[PDB]
Amino acid sequence: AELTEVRAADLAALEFFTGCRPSALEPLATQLRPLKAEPGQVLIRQGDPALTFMLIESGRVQVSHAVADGPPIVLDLIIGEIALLRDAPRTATVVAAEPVIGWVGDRDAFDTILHLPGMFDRLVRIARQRLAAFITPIPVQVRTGEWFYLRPVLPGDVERTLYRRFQSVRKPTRALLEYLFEVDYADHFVWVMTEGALGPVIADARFVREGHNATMAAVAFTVGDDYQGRGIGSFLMGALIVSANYVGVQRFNARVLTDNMAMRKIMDRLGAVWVREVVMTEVDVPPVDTVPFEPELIDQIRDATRKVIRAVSQ
Ligand SMILES: [Ca+2]
Ligand SMILES: [Ca+2]
Repeated sequence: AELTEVRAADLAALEFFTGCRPSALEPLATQLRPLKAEPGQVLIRQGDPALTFMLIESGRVQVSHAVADGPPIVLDLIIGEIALLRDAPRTATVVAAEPVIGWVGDRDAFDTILHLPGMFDRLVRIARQRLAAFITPIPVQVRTGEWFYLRPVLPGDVERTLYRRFQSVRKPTRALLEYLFEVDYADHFVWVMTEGALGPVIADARFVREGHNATMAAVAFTVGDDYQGRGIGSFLMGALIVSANYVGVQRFNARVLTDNMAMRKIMDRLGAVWVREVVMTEVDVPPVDTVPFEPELIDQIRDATRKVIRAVSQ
């Protein structure tokens, strides 16, 4: 009875929960368990089913990946939630590098957090800060001569937004799925182009698989009103082609309003025979041999592609 209330108060003292009233945390406190881990203790084990996530109050952890052809790949607030939510087995071991204090919850407790005021966006900022370490923006020069920066979308980028793959989560809520959507790279890959390495997004492009691992994918493109006709579209399409090739996608398709000529031109470059409703097309995914980028720039795009996909456990 009372110990749930000490728990709520303890939760409310996390900066993660700043601004929450303790009384609001009591049902969550019911569903969480305290974690006290010793240095060296395994928190999450590669090859386990994912049964919980952890919310860390203090102490560093270290992630490693064990393989069959050499030593474990090491690296270094929320842990284990993505495989929890996908119901995918753990692809990595997480060990305590210090004493680790925090709390353990199951998928329902994670859903409880997602539905608390302000907490969806905080959780997403946390996924975002974590993915940022796996992303190094690539300066790229478009046909105009201007320099811009290319990078995968990050969780939280507005350009992320825009029921067919997620039919593999049991008894989901919208929040669970929207959260998974923010950390999806394999079935939904989005390249983004920004002004400066840490500046605003000025265009994006995406393929969305038809369903989980489908060979066909729907593509879309967008270019800020100040950046029309600079070759930004055809460039992103280049990266988009490098990424599709890498993950298995062999065909693209596109549905467009007829007056949206700029999109249409992007597709026309690919052998688009448009068929009315307002218009649509379907085309093959040209070989990586074929993208008008130096072999060096190809490698970096594939490298960025692999990096984020692995960081998100696909
Ligand atoms: Ca970044
Ligand atoms: Ca499930």
